[PDB]
Amino acid sequence: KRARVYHLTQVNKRLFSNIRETIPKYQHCFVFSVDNMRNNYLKDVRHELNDCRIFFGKTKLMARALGTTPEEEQADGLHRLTRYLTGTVGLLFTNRDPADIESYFSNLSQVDFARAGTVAPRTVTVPPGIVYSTGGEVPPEHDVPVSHTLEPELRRLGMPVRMIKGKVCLGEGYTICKEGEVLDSRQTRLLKLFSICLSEFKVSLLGYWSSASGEVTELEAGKTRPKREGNR
Repeated sequence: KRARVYHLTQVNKRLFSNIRETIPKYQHCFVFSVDNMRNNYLKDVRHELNDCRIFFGKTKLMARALGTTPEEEQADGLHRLTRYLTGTVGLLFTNRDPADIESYFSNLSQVDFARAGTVAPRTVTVPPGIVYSTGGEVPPEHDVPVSHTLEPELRRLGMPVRMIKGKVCLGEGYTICKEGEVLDSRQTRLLKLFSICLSEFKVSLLGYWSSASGEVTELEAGKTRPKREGNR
């Protein structure tokens, strides 16, 4: 019979240390917030910014790596940068000019199918009459009628569509979702069926610390964002 520590020791045979190793090597550390971060997108950002180091882990861990107080900070003034570390954020260490970083992320975007829980960025309404395969997302002349395969599926999901002259038809139109509404599983299913991508990957720079000054430069997105409250 063995003590738990024996068990733990045999099993015992990362982010915090990597961040601390990285701090001395870069002119700037940015905090960024992200919408619709996906593994592939992070890999692509890392590859394109191959001269930068990007961290995206537990926020509490990243904050402690940097140091949240003047006593614990790993570089002069760095504790003030930790004030941004709330919600879905990451760190970006770089020797690039801040305008270059701003330029890169202002143009960076990609779209995906929204998942349940996401807030709809816009209202989506399928127009009356013949139902097209993207439900009006694409102009009709560029689209094709929706497959009759989907007609009972569409009805199961709440759309009052009918069969008219061999084509799926509405009859006002049908609103799948309204702007600012939280999407549920039924709605995200309907959106995916029409190939409508309501989810957009987007990075916002909140602010950055600079080694040259030991000061934090606050950017617009960082101004109205809630700040970190110390845990201890």
